[PDB]
Amino acid sequence: SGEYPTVNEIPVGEVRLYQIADGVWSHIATQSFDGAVYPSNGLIVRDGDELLLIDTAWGAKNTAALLAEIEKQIGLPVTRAVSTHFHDDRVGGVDVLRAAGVATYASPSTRRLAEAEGNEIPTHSLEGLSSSGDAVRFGPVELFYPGAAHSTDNLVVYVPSANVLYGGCAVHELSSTSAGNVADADLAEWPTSVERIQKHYPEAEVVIPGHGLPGGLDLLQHTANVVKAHKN
Ligand SMILES: C[C@@H](OCc1ccc(CN)cc1)c1cccc2c(-c3ccc(CS(C)(=O)=O)c(Cl)c3)c(C(=O)O)[nH]c12
Ligand SMILES: [Zn+2]
Ligand SMILES: [Zn+2]
Repeated sequence: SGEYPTVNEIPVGEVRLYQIADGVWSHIATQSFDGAVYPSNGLIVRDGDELLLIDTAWGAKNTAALLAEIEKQIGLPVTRAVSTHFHDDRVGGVDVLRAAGVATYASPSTRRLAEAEGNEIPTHSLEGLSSSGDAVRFGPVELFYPGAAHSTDNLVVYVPSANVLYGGCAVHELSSTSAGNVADADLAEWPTSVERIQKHYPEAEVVIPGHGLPGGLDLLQHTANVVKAHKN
């Protein structure tokens, strides 16, 4: 009823949308992994009379439910999707998207990692993102590679029309007490990658983490703090 949704509002298999700004929504879904339930976020950005999707809803059935929720709430076709790293909360559901007419994209690094790990593989490679600090335009967003953080391939997304920074899993919510699932992370480089984000997007008004509640720019410093303390 208006607050940002959590798993207590989200049974696994259902998807909620949250209006972030004009033409910008997040999507929220829940999934089970290793016997615990987690929320995760993605982004939807209006692209004229089409929509750009950032990240799947963490699984095939969740992603089908996402498409249905978008049709119900927005009613514009999703034509393209970008996955911001290779984990299942970002690419699980790419096969559903591809069978629903959505062109799927990721960096070559993400595509290689997804293939090697047995995850679903976006169709199209996003060049121009292989060096930290690189940025490219993709419809109504800018894609930015900050360096290794949560994963070596993690991308962040900026919506310039709304000053919305979608950090993905390189950015944690303010309530977080540890750095999440760090299996594929680089804890030593992560603060430097966050500093790159802070320098590149000083005018961000909303910052959206890969999991949990949006806030402001403080999410970036908080992330650096929790990662430095985790490394210790
Ligand atoms: C999809 C998968 O990604 C990793 C993965 C690890 C190993 C393997 C098998 N090699 C596959 C995938 C995944 C699976 C399960 C959980 C996560 C989390 C996660 C996010 C937040 C918190 C709360 S907090 C900041 O700690 O307060 C916690 Cl506990 C965990 C994150 C995240 O941090 O982005 N990702 C998760
Ligand atoms: Zn991840
Ligand atoms: Zn994640």
